Amino acid sequence: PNSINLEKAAQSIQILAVIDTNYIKRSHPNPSLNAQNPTSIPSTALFMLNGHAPGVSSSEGNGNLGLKLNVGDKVSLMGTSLADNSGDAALIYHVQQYSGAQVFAPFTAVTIEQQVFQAFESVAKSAGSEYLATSFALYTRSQNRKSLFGYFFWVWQAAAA
Amino acid sequence: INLEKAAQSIQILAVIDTNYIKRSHPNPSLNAQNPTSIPSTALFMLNGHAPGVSSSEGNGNLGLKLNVGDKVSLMGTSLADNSGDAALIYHVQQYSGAQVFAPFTAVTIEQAGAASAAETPDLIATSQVFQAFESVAKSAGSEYLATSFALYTRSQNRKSLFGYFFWVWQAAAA
Amino acid sequence: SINLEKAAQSIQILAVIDTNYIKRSHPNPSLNAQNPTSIPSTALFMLNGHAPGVSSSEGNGNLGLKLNVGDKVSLMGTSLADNSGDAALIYHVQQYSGAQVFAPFTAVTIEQQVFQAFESVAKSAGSEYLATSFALYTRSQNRKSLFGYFFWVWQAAAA
Amino acid sequence: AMKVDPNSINLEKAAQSIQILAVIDTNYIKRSHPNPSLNAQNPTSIPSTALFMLNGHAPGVSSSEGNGNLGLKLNVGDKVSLMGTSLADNSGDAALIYHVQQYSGAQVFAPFTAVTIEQQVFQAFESVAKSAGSEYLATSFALYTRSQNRKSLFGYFFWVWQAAAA
Amino acid sequence: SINLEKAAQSIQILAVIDTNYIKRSHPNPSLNAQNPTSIPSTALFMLNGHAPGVSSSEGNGNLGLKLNVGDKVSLMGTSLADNSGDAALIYHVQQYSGAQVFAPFTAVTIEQVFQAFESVAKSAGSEYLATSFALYTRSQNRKSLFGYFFWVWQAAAA
Amino acid sequence: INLEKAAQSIQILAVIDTNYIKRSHPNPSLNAQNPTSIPSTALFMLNGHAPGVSSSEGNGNLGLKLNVGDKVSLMGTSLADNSGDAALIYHVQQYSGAQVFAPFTAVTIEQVFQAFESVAKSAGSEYLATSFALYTRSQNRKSLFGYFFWVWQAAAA
Repeated sequence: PNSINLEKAAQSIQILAVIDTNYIKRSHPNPSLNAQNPTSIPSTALFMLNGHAPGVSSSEGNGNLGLKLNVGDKVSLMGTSLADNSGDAALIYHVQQYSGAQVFAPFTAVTIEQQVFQAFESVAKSAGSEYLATSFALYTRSQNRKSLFGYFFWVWQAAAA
Repeated sequence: INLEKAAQSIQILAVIDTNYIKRSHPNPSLNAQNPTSIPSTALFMLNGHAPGVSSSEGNGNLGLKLNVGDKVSLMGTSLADNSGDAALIYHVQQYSGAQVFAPFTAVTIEQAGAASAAETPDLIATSQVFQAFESVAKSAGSEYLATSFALYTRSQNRKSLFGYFFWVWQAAAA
Repeated sequence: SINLEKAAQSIQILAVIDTNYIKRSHPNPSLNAQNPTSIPSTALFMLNGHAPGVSSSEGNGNLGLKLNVGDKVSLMGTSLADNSGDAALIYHVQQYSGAQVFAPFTAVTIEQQVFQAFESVAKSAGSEYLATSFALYTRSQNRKSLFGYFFWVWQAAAA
Repeated sequence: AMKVDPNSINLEKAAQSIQILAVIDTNYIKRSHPNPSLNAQNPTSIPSTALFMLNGHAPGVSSSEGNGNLGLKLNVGDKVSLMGTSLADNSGDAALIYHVQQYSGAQVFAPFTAVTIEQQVFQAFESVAKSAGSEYLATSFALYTRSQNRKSLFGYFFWVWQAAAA
Repeated sequence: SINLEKAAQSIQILAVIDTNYIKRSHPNPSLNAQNPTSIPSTALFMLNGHAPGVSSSEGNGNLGLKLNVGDKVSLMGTSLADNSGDAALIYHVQQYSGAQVFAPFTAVTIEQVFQAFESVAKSAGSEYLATSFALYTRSQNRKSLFGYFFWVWQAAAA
Repeated sequence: INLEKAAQSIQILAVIDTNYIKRSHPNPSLNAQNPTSIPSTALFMLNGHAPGVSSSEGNGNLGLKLNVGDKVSLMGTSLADNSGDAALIYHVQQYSGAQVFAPFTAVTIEQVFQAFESVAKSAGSEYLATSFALYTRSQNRKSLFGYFFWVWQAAAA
């Protein structure tokens, strides 16, 4: 009973934010064109997903995520549209603390080329609850050419133990 | 990056299945200082959306998560919107946990007069005084709140006390 | 042979509308009641009382109501602040898709302050999507003003 | 007291184009299905818990958002367009759909058509909900791994999801 | 020409009944097994194992099972303390509303003695099923009838 | 004003999909001191309703929120109620977070069952690991398939 050992390792968790760009376009017709002042959108406009691991849980689907993980766990966030950034493109450019404890280290952008991808990576360094704000640019495409629609952010919630 | 974080004002509605209560609690307390416990299964709680605010929409427990600073305003009604049986909140208090919310304040709201005829479909039938219970999140952590309400039944164009009841719900602030 | 005593249920349905969300996302809506503005089910919440053989996705704007053939329903609508500031008032319910599970809805007035409910009975088996139209008023200086006319589409099935 | 005619409330119902994204937890599949099929006409079954499905909102459209089974409810006349990706958006491992077919129930959907979308090349699998009823669909996909930047086929898999139209 | 090798699935379903909630909310229940007292689906949870083309609302007392025509089901019931204290024992399953998706159920005895209620989805459509059970309380190393109850749950086959 | 708040006794049932485990983890630990990790996806956790208690009913992770002072009693079983294959909990211990719960005690209930009981004695959030043995029904005998653990989440206020 005091001889049961449990292998306990740091997890590496992939998170994908899936954004309903059509919905956003419809509900925010005149958004910010300043990336330093992004337009707040509600969490109803997107979906967040993550892979399972021991000690990790979430409200899968919810744009809020409600992630609970272990101190020590690494996270990697990417964003895309419902058509996987094939038409409109939703492209995250920053992740920052919004409320609560500094659970996560400052996020680092990492590029992955081949199509260029970008993930935003951190580690749960402290126990607590934290709300994160993630900013993204939304582009449309017309003559097979991207054009900026606006800059937006949403807030999501995480906790580590 | 400027996010312009500001204190939100969240409206919360508790919708109580009064028929269910009356069937499951046929002999409840008639002393308002000693309300009858009901499960959160007997009601539903809803709240409006805001950045950094989430909940278990529909569940009587709510599971509200919001920002220190956010204001909340709580009202209660029945599944028939207090048109027959009425469920009327008279108190909110801390049940467990940190005092995340300030003690609540009852505020009286007078319903507006009607819109002009040009603005009202004839298809609509439309005096009420309402009460809401306001607070603000002021400390980080987790709190369980007890909300006590009077259940009145409609007898013949007249209300009669059925009983006093309370449920517990859960909230947290960051 | 066991006797369950199945009989018709009477289900109360409450639609709770996030009027502040609507006003923000549909700033120039329809002012024609014969032509309401579509809103997504994310902008409201639907609730119903429990009963034998009735289920739903409680709190979802779509409801996904599953009930018995023979069951009565009574629908009402209000805002998150219980129509005390902004007000959301149902004025019509109609078939949008699917089978004619429900009889045509009929408005009922309920006296003292004045309320209205929209009632029907599930007379056939199958799946039906229903559109509910409502007027949204804002309140300014103890007076109401029309903001716009909207509709949402919800889903129901009877067995 | 403005007259509203209850018999001409017009909702302007139109067919919706629903975009659906399947997000596959490829790391889970590799661990839990270490000996998959390498024959694409005989893909290996995976549980709907291995993946998430998401769809855009529209009137009369609903789903269990996030769930791999979807439980999609839509209008007869609507068009679905399905794409597939991993949790890392196919940047490392990649999950690529190659077929969608009827698995059980009514023929709600016409046979799906693969459509190319260009200016990376992207493919979506599209169909119109042509009849009322309930159908379960099987979607087959290839999972390719990258180890040390070497891309190879890991296996062919399929999951089943559910949809209904009225 | 893709072969899915579709096969009939055998789904295990477990109904877990919150017997304390029931006892406190139904002080005078039916004592006649032919007239069981209806309980709300909020009073229990239903669980099932996963399989291709099988889904449910996992944990909800109504279940919302969607399965394939040809799939078999086996239902068992137990309390939150696995029938070690209060016991919930199913004794019948029957059609409440809807189509005859499932054949009449067969009680099967398993050996320390359990009973399962088995059937097969023989027809496409939507069915509501009523499951009746006996709730017994544990007194002093002794079990006594508290009452007879049923709940209604929902299933569909395609 | 007076709510007569009472300490609650919460029964928790873990229902393990033994067929899923067998398929997913064909070569598990045969050493009970060193159980094999499984995803909370392979099981379901449920608990009784009570004031101040909530959970994500069904999820293998539970996400239980209860009150300091509340007792928990945990039992485990298969989707066939341990009538064929059997899943039998033999240990519960802290995995992560605050020590919200006292050490768990096994209690025998008399055909013979075992429960694992604790009380929430401090406020905070704790992850717990629960270990169990999975046995398969040979004919009318039991054979050991493997030892496993899953991780679930609880919080007290």
